[PDB]
Amino acid sequence: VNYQDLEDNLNLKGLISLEDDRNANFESNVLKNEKFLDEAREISKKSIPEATVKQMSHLPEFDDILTEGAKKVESRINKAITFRPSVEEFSEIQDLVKTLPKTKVIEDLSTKTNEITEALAATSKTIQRTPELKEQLKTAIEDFLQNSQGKPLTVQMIENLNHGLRPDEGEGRLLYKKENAVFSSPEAAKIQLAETVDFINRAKNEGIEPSVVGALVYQRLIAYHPFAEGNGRMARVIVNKILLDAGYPAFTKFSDEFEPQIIPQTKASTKSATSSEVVVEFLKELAKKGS
Ligand SMILES: [Zn+2]
Ligand SMILES: [Zn+2]
Repeated sequence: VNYQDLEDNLNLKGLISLEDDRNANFESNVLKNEKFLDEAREISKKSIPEATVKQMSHLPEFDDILTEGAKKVESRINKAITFRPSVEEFSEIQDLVKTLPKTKVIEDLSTKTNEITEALAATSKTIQRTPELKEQLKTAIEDFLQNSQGKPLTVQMIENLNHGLRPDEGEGRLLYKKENAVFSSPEAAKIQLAETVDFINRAKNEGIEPSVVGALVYQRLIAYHPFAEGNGRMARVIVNKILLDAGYPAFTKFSDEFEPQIIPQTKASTKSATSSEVVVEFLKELAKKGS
């Protein structure tokens, strides 16, 4: 698909270039990453005996038999999140961004903190019903906004945010998941969380339309699902920092019945939404914020 001759002010072409490069290096960075492969082998061996392991240790194919499922899963996820719109989608996105609500006020941290907190509470009845939970989530959000302002996002910031967004769990809880819709493996998720941080930062440096970046970050953070818990909470806060830094109102969630579509589903049928379709829907949902 050639985009050169399409008119573009979102720097959607830069975005597409970013994705092209990441996608082109996906095999090397993920599928052929030895930490990914060894974890995959270790995880696979858990199910198997208990007898059959040492047995098949001598089988030439074994090191691969152990990793074929995990590889397929990551390739599937990558296919779903990689941004490559049709000409019709490219243009639809162009028009849709023009219609987005955007404030002119230079909102302060307290204002941003409250907007993100309220947006989070809207996506959860438990938060709405538990004042003490809402308040401690608000604090984690404030800390995150405070520490990340005018600074490059880091994985460490996201780790601290995830931890802060889980006050409803005892301490000593797992930060990253150790095991597992179909989400990335633990290591694949860690690798690609770091890549997503890179994406967020580079997109800002290249002035790629924040609303589209937010949509893409939303989808892939949910697909990767790196943490033991609080992935939804964390993704929504990160996406909303991206949006609010650009002057957009906070995003809450997709409709009750499009949310399932944005990542690969184990279930055969189940409408699967493509990356472009997710961006289009995200932008539409966002444009309804004013109403
Ligand atoms: Zn802790
Ligand atoms: Zn605002």
